[PDB]
Amino acid sequence: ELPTLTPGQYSLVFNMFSFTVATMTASFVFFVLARNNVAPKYRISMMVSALVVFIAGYHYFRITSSWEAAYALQNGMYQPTGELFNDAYRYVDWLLTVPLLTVELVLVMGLPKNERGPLAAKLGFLAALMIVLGYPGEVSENAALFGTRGLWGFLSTIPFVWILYILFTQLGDTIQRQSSRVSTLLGNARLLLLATWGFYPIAYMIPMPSNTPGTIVALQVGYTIADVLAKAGYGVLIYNIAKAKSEEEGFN
Ligand SMILES: CC1=C(/C=C/C(C)=C/C=C/C(C)=C/C=C/C=C(C)/C=C/C=C(C)/C=C/C=C(C)/C=C/[C@H](O)C(C)(C)O[C@@H]2O[C@@H](COC(=O)CCCCCCCCCCCC(C)C)[C@@H](O)[C@H](O)[C@H]2O)C(C)(C)CCC1=O
Ligand SMILES: *C/C=C(C)/C=C/C=C(C)/C=C/C1=C(C)CCCC1(C)C
Repeated sequence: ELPTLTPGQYSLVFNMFSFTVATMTASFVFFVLARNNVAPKYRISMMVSALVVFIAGYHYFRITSSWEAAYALQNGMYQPTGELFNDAYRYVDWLLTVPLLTVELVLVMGLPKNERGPLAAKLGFLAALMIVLGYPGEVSENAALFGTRGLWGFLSTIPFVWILYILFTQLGDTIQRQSSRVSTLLGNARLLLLATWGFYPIAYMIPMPSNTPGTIVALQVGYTIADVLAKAGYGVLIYNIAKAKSEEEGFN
């Protein structure tokens, strides 16, 4: 039973969702169109990045719709309509997009081709498992650290740190081995991943006021900003990495 909202709280969220649907659609066309601005060996990362924002565009379209159908303007206030606001769309969006986000980065990393598929496979499945393990905790009724939410948050953190560990301490021989420009861009993408991905378990723990206007607005706005940055913003960095590499490899 979502709380009644002021026009300002309702509109801030609604426009934020609408902006994200527009931004993901633009990113999809940009990444699709960008396919041909990079060498052939990197067009796969661009198709993966286009898939990521297409899937997020679609889910945010569902999210925007659900938000609107869940409220009605009555006397200068947005009152719950009885229709449920579905939070699952974002969770399903994470399950499908997080593995691809890791594969994208692996493909522009500059690893020898005998190391590329194994790393994409390991990181992609660790990311999927991280989301799977978070599931029981997110649908949990009790937000206790010493309870269901803390248990699954802990289990899910395992594959998460495992991924972070690999990106920050198991690849050095590769990033450092790149030109300054590329090494820099790659370092920035890894850092953007840490910062944006880091937001999610932090928001997960905050509960550890359930449904007051201020808490739903803050959470929806925070998750939406993080999703935009972790997928569209991050995709732009992946694109500039593929581009710079393509130019170095004297490609036209
Ligand atoms: C869930 C749960 C649990 C688990 C909890 C867990 C796992 C919690 C985990 C928390 C985590 C992982 C938190 C992580 C936090 C990470 C943070 C705060 C990272 C901050 C990073 C910062 C401030 C980075 C600054 C980087 C800078 C100034 C870089 C400068 C570059 O060298 C420059 C030269 C400027 O790069 C240029 O800009 C580039 C542009 O890209 C960039 O500038 C890259 C952007 C990267 C910056 C990211 C900052 C985002 C803000 C942080 C938000 C905080 C949120 C986490 C709340 C290129 O355009 C140019 O080509 C390049 O030359 C338990 C407790 C275990 C159990 C219970 C339970 O349930
Ligand atoms: C576009 C969506 C992205 C980048 C989503 C990333 C989500 C995570 C890194 C989620 C992590 C979680 C944990 C590390 C533990 C607690 C439960 C989760 C699923 C919120």
